Amino acid sequence: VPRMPVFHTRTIESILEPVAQQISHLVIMHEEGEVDGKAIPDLTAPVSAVQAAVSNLVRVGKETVQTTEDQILKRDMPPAFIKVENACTKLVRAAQMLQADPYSVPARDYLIDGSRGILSGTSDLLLTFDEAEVRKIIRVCKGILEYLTVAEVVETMEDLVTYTKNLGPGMTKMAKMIDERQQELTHQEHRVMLVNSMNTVKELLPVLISAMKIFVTTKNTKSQGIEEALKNRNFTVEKMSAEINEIIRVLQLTSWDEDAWASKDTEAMKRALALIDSKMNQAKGWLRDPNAPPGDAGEQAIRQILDEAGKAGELCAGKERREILGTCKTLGQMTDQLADLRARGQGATPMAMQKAQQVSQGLDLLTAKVENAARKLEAMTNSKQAIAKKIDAAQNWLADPNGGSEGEEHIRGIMSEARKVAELCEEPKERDDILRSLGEISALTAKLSDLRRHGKGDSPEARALAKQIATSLQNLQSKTNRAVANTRPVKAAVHLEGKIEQAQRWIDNPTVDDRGVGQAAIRGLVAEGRRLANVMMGPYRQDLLAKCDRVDQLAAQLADLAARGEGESPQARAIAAQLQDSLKDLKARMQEAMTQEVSDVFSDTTTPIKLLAVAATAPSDTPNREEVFEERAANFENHAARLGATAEKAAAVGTANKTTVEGIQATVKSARELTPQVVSAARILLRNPGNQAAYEHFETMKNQWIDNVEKMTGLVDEAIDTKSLLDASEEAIKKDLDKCKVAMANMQPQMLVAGATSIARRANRILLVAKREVENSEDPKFREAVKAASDELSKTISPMVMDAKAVAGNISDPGLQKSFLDSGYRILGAVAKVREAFQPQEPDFPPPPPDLEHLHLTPPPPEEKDEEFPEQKAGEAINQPMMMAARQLHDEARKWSSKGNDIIAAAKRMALLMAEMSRLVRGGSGNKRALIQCAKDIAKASDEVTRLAKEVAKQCTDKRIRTNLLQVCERIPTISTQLKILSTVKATMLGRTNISDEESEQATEMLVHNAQNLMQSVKETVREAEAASIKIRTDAGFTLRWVRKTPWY
Repeated sequence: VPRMPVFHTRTIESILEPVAQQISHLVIMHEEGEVDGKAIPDLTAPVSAVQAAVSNLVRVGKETVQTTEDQILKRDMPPAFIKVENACTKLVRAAQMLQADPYSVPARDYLIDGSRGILSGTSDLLLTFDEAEVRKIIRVCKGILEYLTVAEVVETMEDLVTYTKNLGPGMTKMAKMIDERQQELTHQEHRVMLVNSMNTVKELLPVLISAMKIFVTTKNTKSQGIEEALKNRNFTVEKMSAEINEIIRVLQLTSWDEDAWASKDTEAMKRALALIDSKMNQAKGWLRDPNAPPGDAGEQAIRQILDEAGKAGELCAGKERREILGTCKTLGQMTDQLADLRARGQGATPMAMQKAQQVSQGLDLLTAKVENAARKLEAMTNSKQAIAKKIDAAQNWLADPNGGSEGEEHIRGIMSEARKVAELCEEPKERDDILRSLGEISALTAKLSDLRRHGKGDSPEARALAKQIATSLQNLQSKTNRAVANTRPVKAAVHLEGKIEQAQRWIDNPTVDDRGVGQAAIRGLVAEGRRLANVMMGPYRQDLLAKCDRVDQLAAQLADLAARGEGESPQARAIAAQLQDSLKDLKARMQEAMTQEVSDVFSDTTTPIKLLAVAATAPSDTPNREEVFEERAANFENHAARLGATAEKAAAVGTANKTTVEGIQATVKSARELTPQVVSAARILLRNPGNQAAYEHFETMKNQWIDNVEKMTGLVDEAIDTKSLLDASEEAIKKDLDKCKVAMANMQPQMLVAGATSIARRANRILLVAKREVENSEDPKFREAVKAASDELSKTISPMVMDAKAVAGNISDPGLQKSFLDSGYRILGAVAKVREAFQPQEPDFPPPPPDLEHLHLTPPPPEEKDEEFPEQKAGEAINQPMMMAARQLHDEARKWSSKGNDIIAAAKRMALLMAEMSRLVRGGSGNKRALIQCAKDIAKASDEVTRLAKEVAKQCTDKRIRTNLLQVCERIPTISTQLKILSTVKATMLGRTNISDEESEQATEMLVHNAQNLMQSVKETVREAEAASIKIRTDAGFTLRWVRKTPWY
């Protein structure tokens, strides 16, 4: 064994960095001898630099084993002191033997083996320190989980002040321990998970204190809301403990998070199940009354459930999945069959009644098929995570602690999570492997447990079975994680811009055989089609579903066509000009449909919250005390879910990049969980008015909710770009005013307030849209124009409240209609002034000037430069997705010109190097010097990109894209230095000296995932750099040349 060279911290970044530089000298001069110049000079000098850093490190560790009391430190530090102090001598011995004879051939095996021991050994030593460092935090977090468990056990005010007095100092120490950690990590995304997870611990601290204030007031003076009180603390203590466990999950990370996928897709099931339950009332309603009309708020509701369940299914399973989408088409055709015969014939016959009842029977059964899938997918995560937590502590039992009292809870405790994964995982076949591997372990554990109570243990039979278990425990553990992974992961699709490129790769180029899903991007677009169609009406449905159907037709024109081998030929050239321009017009209609969808939905933002306050805030009931409030709270949920839903919609359909889409998501997730807690708070705190908590704690939960909804509208506009947004809101205010202008004499009571309600929150919301762009950009001139038309908006909004509110009790015409329509077009003009603000105020559009070059009667330089790269140069052995990443970078880079833009140059070079490197991973067997220099060129080449990426950002004047550029390129230096070290590790490897086939294949997969992160990260930096060069202000430091490439140049 050898599990991993880890580069995850800053302390560990600067020690492994220089160490690979040391062995680098030793590695190139090694191969040099074999080919022609057998010349291995005084190796004492370079070996003195190595010993320098290695000695400083073993001194700290030897002192640690005599002072820390942790035994895992005791069983893992010696091994770290082992290959390090042994391998350092091995190479030191070649310094002395090659001194006499520089040709010692057996010493060449001594040189490559000791060099692998510098990396193996130094790594292992730095992880043993870091693992204990984390354990300090893990023990403290475990301490938090235990104290929350005793939360509901506390009953009195006196005991609450004591509880706050112990959980307060404890939360403040976990605060500081988390702060030390992120400041030290290397992976920018792990810092984002830690900060976000703690931020939720912080928003949950109010909620905890306010839930214990309700429990005391409810135990001394008990009111109808005793049940709900237990429920408010329960939503806090569960969410709090779920965040603590997540934090502990992040803290033990080396590569990236596979488990992240699991709990995120589990979260997708959650918000899909809530959307479905919100419209199951409209679903049954339509099926009940034989002919309670069509396609209106009825048919649309049932078809919406089948689309939302359709999403669940595609991220569900394999055979189980074929039943979810299988039951969607069976209930899909059946629900529309009742929409054909009952809408046309309109005849409620014995069949139409028994068929519509077989549709609802299935709709609820399909609710149970998605629910059981959500129970499992979540239960598969929870069972896996609790194992990883107990594996390291339970391992301190199998390795000879002759006297394991409660260590019995580790195996058996872990064994429990084993059979859970058996039943929870379908596909009865690997379920059987889980149970047979469980029962053979179960017998082996019974052998030792019997021997423990009788004595023995320190004997040849007791030890052979003690080691036989530990080895078959990791085989049961890998089979357990092969239960969650082998079975049901369909991978990556988050945002549109990436999905467009993901599908553009497999389509425009038969570069097939990497089973991720660009073909599920196609599937992703079909999904974004169905949902956007069912929440809208007639004409739109025809044009939108035209695109969707044509996308499947032209895309399938590849599945069966060029899969056998046709096309770059006229067939592929035909789908490439139509599929490429179809998705262009598909996303265009999707975003134009969303833009209008987000204008009409988020208008109000704030209607429910107030309507809940006049109820319990407003006692002295004349109508039905409850009934009125209870149906008003039903209007708060129904509309809150409508905002929630509308929100991820825009999340998965706009320009939100990799970080904004995941934001909106978690925004809606906390929001949907808090939506019931808002209504639940009103119950207890508005049944009995007058209490102190009645308006205190009710206002506290209200605020915590608006805190998520304020941030909602924020993340939402960072995706559907202002310019377009304003159009949909513009035309929609105009048509909502004209509806009030015609309603002007006839029906007026509240048809005028409704018209005064729209312009109210509509124009006030455009004032928010503007105030954001202003604080989101410098640009002195632009900042003025926008604030200029913003001042003409407010000066119009006020007078429109007065003019139209006096028309309530309507007077003549020369006073009502002419006064509010003179101020009415004052709105359409102040708003049109805001529009001119966003459209380039620099020289207008009269520049058509043709050059009519007439001559009769009787040049350009750039021409020379740009490279290309091979396909099928040398690779028929194993995995070359490294070349697939190299082609992803070049295909984007070549789009632009090279001169006057070293960023573009450096990037093209970075793909060429990555190509060479993809050929040196299988062959080589002597090409070690070349692999070393290859990663030194990409490292220096990435230093160029990062230098100029930092500069471009400094000159751009649009905070959003500025911080998004800096961030996406800020992880380039760390990712490139990680490629230098991981390249020197493979340098010494790919040999014949005790070639561990798993260690050479493991170093390959880390040099591959580390090369994927890099080529994908520079690709992104180029696009974000080009966008940043659009807004460069009058005094701009500098501007690079950005021009596209055709036969022009």
